[PDB]
Amino acid sequence: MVVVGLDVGYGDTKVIGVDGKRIIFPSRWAVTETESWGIGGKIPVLSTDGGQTKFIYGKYASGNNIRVPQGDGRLASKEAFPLIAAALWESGIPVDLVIGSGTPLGTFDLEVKAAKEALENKVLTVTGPEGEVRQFNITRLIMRPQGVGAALYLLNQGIIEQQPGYGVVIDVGSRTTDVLTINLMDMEPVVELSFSLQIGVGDAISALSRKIAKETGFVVPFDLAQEALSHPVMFRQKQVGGPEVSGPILEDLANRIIENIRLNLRGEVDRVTSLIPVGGGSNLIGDRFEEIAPGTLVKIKPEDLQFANALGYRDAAERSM
Repeated sequence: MVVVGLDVGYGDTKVIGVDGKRIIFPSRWAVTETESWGIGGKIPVLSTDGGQTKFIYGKYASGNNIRVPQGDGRLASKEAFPLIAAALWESGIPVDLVIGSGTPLGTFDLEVKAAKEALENKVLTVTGPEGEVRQFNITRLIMRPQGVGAALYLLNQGIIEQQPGYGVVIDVGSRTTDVLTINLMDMEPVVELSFSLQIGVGDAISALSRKIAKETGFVVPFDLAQEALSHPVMFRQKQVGGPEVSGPILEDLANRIIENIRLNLRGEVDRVTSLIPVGGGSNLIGDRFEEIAPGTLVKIKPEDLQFANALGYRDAAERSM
């Protein structure tokens, strides 16, 4: 059997293919009425209904009937389905499949139930570049709560260890920060100490954009404002942003997440033995979180930040065989 990892974020879609191959693309798609099947290796055009409709996904999906997931791990949504298909296309494998995936703890059982009805024992038939048809018979979906995936990956890599005490996975996304407190005894979530905060990197990016527009007269594209968090960039022949101006914004972002986690954990913070910053937002502010519990910061490679959940979803799926 082929085991794949899948994590359909509202921001990015991550897949770990049969050989461990890591693919990441923006979680967006748009209908195209093209007669073509796009360009293999550059801008694939796919169909899940044999060419009744077609779509482009990822980097090159733009325009203004762009479609995005309305939240993380909504595998049964109609917004996710094209991204699942693109993920399977990108993995490069009628093939029998077990998918390991996940979704936030908050709506775990509902989303799991829905994801199973939408995907389990279904055949996805995807057409792509040169009219090639690939068939994927999803025989089993195995699901873990978001954050648990990351903690399992780190356990399997020897980076953390089962013991008494709590690990706190802080997943800084673009619009949310998903905080998963896991019991290291049994790798099970502590529901009362896990929560989603409605703040993320996007808040900093939007604060920087607003501040640029306010002072300069015109509007940065989102992609450029994100870049401008980490270095100065040019728009309309003006130098704008970089750390001198993005620093206090990023600092406010870290401070608010830290304050909100302190509030939620209260005295249970004394039980924390590992703090585990993941997600793309952790690349910029992740080290600040050590001040929640000094000496507990876990060192995660930058290139694992966005895939740690998917890797662990894949691991969990392999162990159910």
